[PDB]
Amino acid sequence: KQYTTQELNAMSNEDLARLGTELDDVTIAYRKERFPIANDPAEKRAARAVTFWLVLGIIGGLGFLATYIFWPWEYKAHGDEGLLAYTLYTPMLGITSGLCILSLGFAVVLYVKKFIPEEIAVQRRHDGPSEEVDRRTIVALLNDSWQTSTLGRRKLIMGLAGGGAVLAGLTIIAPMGGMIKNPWNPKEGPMDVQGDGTLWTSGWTLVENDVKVYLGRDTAAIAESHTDATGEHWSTTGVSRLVRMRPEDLAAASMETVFPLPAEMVNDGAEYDPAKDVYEHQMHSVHGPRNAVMLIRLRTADAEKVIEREGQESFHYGDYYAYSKICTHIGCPTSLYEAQTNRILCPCHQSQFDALHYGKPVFGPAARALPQLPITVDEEGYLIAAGNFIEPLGPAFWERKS
Amino acid sequence: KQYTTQELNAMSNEDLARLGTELDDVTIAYRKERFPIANDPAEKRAARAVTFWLVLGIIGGLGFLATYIFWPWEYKAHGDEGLLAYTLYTPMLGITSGLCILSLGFAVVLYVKKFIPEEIAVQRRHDGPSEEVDRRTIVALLNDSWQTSTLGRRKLIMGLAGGGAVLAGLTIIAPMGGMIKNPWNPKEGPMDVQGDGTLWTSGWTLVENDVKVYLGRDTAAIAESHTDATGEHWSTTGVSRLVRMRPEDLAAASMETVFPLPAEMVNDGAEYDPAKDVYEHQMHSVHGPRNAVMLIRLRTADAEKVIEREGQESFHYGDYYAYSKICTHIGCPTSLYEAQTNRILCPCHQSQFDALHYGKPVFGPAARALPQLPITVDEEGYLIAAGNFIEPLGPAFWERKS
Amino acid sequence: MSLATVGNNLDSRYTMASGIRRQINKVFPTHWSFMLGEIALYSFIVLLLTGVYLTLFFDPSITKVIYDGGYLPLNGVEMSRAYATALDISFEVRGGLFIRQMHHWAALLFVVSMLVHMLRIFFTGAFRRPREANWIIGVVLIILGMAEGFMGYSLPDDLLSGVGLRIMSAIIVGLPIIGTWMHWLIFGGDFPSDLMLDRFYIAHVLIIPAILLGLIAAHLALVWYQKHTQFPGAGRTENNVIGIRIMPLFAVKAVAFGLIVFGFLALLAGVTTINAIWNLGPYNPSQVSAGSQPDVYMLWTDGAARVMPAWELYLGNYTIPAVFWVAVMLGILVVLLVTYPFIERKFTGDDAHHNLLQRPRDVPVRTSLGVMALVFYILLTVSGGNDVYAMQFHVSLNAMTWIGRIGLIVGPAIAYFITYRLCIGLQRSDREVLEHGIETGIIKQMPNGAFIEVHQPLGPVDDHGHPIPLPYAGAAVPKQMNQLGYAEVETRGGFFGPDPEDIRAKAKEIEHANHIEEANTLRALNEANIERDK
Amino acid sequence: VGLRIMSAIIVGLPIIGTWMHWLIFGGDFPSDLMLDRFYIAHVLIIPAILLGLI
Ligand code: HEM
Ligand code: HEM
Ligand code: FES
Ligand code: FES
Repeated sequence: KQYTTQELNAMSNEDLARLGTELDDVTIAYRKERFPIANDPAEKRAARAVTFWLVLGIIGGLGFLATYIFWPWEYKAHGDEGLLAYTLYTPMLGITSGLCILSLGFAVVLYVKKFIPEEIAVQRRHDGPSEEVDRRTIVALLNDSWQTSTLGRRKLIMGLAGGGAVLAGLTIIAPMGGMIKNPWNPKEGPMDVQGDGTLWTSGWTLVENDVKVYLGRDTAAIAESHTDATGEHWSTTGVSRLVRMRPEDLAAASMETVFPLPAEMVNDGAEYDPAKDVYEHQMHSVHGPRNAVMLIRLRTADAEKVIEREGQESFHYGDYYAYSKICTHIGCPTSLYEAQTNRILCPCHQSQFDALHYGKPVFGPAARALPQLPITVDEEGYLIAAGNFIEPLGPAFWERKS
Repeated sequence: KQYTTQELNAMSNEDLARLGTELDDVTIAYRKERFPIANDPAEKRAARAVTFWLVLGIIGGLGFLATYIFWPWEYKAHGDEGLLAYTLYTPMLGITSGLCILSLGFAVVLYVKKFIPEEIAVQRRHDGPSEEVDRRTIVALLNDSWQTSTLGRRKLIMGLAGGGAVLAGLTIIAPMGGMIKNPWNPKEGPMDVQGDGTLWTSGWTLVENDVKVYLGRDTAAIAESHTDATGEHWSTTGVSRLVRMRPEDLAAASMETVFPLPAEMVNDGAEYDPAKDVYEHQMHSVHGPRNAVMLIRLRTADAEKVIEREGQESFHYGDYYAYSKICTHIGCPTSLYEAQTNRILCPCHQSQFDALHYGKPVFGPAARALPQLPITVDEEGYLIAAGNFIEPLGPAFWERKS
Repeated sequence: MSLATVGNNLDSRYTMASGIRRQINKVFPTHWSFMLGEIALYSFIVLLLTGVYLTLFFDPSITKVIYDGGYLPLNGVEMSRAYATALDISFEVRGGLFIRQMHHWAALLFVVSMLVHMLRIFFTGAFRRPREANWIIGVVLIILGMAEGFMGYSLPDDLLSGVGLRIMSAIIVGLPIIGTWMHWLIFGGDFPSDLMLDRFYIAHVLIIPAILLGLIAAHLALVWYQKHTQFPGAGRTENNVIGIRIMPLFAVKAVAFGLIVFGFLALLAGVTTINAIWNLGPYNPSQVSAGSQPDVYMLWTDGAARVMPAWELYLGNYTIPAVFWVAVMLGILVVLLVTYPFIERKFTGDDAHHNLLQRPRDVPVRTSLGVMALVFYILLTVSGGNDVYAMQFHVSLNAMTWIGRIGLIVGPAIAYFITYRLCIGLQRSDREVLEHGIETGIIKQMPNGAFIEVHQPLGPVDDHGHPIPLPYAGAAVPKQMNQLGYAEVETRGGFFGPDPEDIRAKAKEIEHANHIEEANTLRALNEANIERDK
Repeated sequence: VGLRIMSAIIVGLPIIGTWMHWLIFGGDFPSDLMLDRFYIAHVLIIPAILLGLI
């Protein structure tokens, strides 16, 4: 212990390494050179094995840079020449990138395996309960600080200061109350084609003796491009995504998703104005969370054996029934109408609703029947919602009655 | 050293505190209680002083919670009753919030000042050059690891592995080349009212023997609300922000900012269709980075002493001159037209351009004259751009000639 | 060289000579298990960096635009700004697709690496005292890593992500007092909400990465402080570590395995497509696909919702939906995992300071419970994926749901039974070797005609000519003769020819001398342990 | 206006100004990717570096 500089100047380097290891309680109990023999061919073999992967990594990385820079990379349609290069751009560059990094790693692994010595280092642990001095004086210091400070004698100061502490926490926490909102406010608007925010409403609520609301089918229309000397720009002024429908457009055993389409935002048929931009509102009605309804036309043979729900007697209009597309379990669109078994199916968790037994569940997690929409033809022969849903559609929440 | 448990069981708590401090080379050279006397009134005074700020902090924090929760907080216009509460909401809550936290801090400061003992702790340093053993064996270990590993004898492996390392770095860095873009590409469009992206172009480039482009004034029109049973929504179908102008609308010594207005996107005057939505393109032309130009009508007395720039002889149209509004220093809008001194001024760094000396700079960082736009009246009596800028407008860049 | 000057200048100021010496000399064991965790760490590194590259292009906004980018098959389609910018990453940025796929594959590798690392910790018993804190930290990490990854793939606002977002919102609203309030708090309103994607974006890029980074830093720091556990073996005790020092021979291997994982990710990121959003279309709440499951690490919590038998309560003006019970079940499942070492304590009846690991065969109850939980989790996973499973392997979809339901009871029991008996059989084989020696497989006939198999003893032999049994020690017992060296090559050289004979003989002599020297040092170390234990 | 000043200073550098500007902003100013690059630089990158250095 306490080595002078003279002895360290008299000590050999391997002995100094032993001293350094021993100072940290680690003993190198075994250490042997990999290639002791001088002219050993095995060293040549190891060098070749390492350099092979090294040159593979070099060419892999150069190939990456070449592929990244020069390989064609822009999009090509199905019918385009040069589709092959585009569909190999990312695969080729990633192939060679991974080859570069993987081969560099392999080279380093082989170098440590074949060249660096084997080792068995043994190190003692210093863990478990602390030595009795340190752990007895550390409680002495803490108690001494706590008692030379006189907090433990003063109850009023401690109580008031704890009050101030909880008050500081609470005021640091009340701006976090900016996020808190009442779920049952109508979000300050008369009513929209998406309702008034609250879970009690939808677009079809506009039919509560206010507005004429058609059943609008989705035409999936994109915006249309227009280009001239001023430049290419996209227009939705002459198109409409939602469109009205007559009762002779479905065949028997057929389905169509319809959305609420107020009379004001209709630009089809005889009323079609080529310069009326209704696309934004119609798309704003499509994207309502809870207003897509499956309109189902049944066969006559299957419409005989329908069971009506108490209170929903007159909602159908002949063969036509109209259920809500939003599943009553967790709210995925149901959308899988089996045309023969007459079971509306939800793909998310495999709920099955009997379309003939007023949409009552028959399989899966769902416990509650799909709500039904009353429908009727208008004066002109399109289909309209003859009323509002009588039951809150969508998933159940805590305060929903039944 | 190496204290047994028996002695520690025989050692007093203050002595244990001394031992703990001494084990870390810290000596408490002075420590005296604040109130030694038993019935001392000063302790009562200190307790009162602390508790005063504590109760102030309690009421401050309770007042914060009350103000945050109950104080009216929603916006009130100038003419509204209850504007006072809204304009004191944030100030009141912040006042009392700060009072709470500040008084809690003051209470803690006073408690440490008047009650906790005074202290003079002295601690020795252990820094500067390391002890000769540790610092000589740490170089022994490193050299031993470096030489028992044989890298320093193998040049080819080291060179190839350094190549692989730089290759790995470079391929990890080439996807960072997704951001790199050529500044001089035309961004794949014929041409817009904002140009083709490159710094050589603007909206007025459309006048390069392609398009008729009026000088459009900004009417600052907002969108207009429309509400009915379907709900309130905003419309720009019947309005236009950019508007054409006849030469009798400015008076002498007057200014107006005009933008490029292609003939296609004009919905004013006799051509006004109430159901043509041109607002988006016009606003898309207003927001072009480099296409706002100051149209200046001078006095006749001041139009006598104009100096024309070589090549810009016929750009004016009578009293009317039209310079680019973008400063030639760093590109702030100049916009400060002094009507008598006839100096266009830039507020950002105080450049002054002589409107009579072809917009040449006269003060400030600017070194280059404002480019000028040629203008002329059309067949109908509005003002139109009679050509394109002959000089790249905006701030200078490295490859800009002059 | 000037390197000495740099080192001098450093240490004359910071005096690090004592400390860095102690750091480089720390010893780490070399088992193959003991770098599974490193895989997760490397994946996390890649997750960070590739994520930072994706943020220079992604725009987390739910407001719409008419698409006009490079992907022609969606020109004119009105889509969210999130979806449009994800498409621009995929098509308009050189190599952005490569990066996006690497980020996703890194997420999957990260989660599965955490899972397998945790399985190692559970089976080997490394969670025991004093290291249970690392368990409590680690379980939190493997929860948050999933929570992040879920909202990570929710951001693009494509059709397959928004259905999972819909599911999350609809589960939150169903909670039996605060569900509506908690939903309005989290989303800022009804779903979909304007502030939704920006709250999730900042939660994904800043909050949960910051927490994961802090917890991982604390985790690795704790593992370094109290040194790594080890398996029982020659010369190993509860009070020492046997392995290699952290440099040169361990740090280089850590770098090399980092390189291997990194390059593996860069390969599989360019060669396999993942989450091809461009053919899913933008989200709108009226549309859904048959196969619309969440990410793989979320399939368990999907499968729970698939197997719950629709039990729903109605109480006058209130209702508890049927999805509250899966919340309770999954919470119980998470609680059990979080609090495991203490329910291990209360029934195992010990609180000792273990530093040596248990082989999983020697602890049949815990390993049987682990395989039981594995089959439970796997049944939850495949029930989550049963829509695809029934479509591909042609088993009826109802039959798959009922397989999930009845299997989550029955299959765990079968797993426990089989696992327990197999573990007992394994340790019986170990004892059989230790009391009779290795069965070479050499069969010889005696003059009496008796067929005997020569057994090769490990310990000494009694004067009757048969081994004396050794006490089992928890270290692996060799079971064949090729694991004692008896099949090693006698020839030396490369392919196509030998080394010269002098080199051959001298090299083999040195090899055998080292083989006896290491045996001698381990034997002496073990005898020193015996003496030092008394 | 401060953003305008920064962009106009970057573009003026005597070899790489235009290239550095197109790299940083993703194009001409104002650019679609501008505010998101600055947002992530403000909320994640520079706070992370400041926290590490502190
Ligand atoms: C991203 C998450 C994680 C990272 C980066 C990580 C990293 C590591 C590393 C590198 C080690 C040492 C080497 C090794 O054991 O292979 C380790 C050990 C350990 N890990 Fe993890 N781990 C993670 C998650 C977990 C989880 C999920 C658990 C358990 C629930 C856990 C518990 C432990 C424990 C207790 C140890 C020490 C065991 C011993 O010393 O033998 N960690 N961890
Ligand atoms: C610095 C931390 C991170 C940042 C900045 C980041 C950034 C991003 C961004 C911007 C996206 C959406 C853009 C896109 O689709 O390309 C994304 C997606 C994703 N993130 Fe992260 N991320 C981080 C960490 C993580 C972590 C730790 C995980 C896993 C636990 C993860 C898993 C995912 C996944 C799975 C996706 C979806 C990828 C896709 O759909 O293409 N991310 N990330
Ligand atoms: S969302 Fe329909 S069964 Fe769950
Ligand atoms: S921007 Fe005009 S003087 Fe600088």
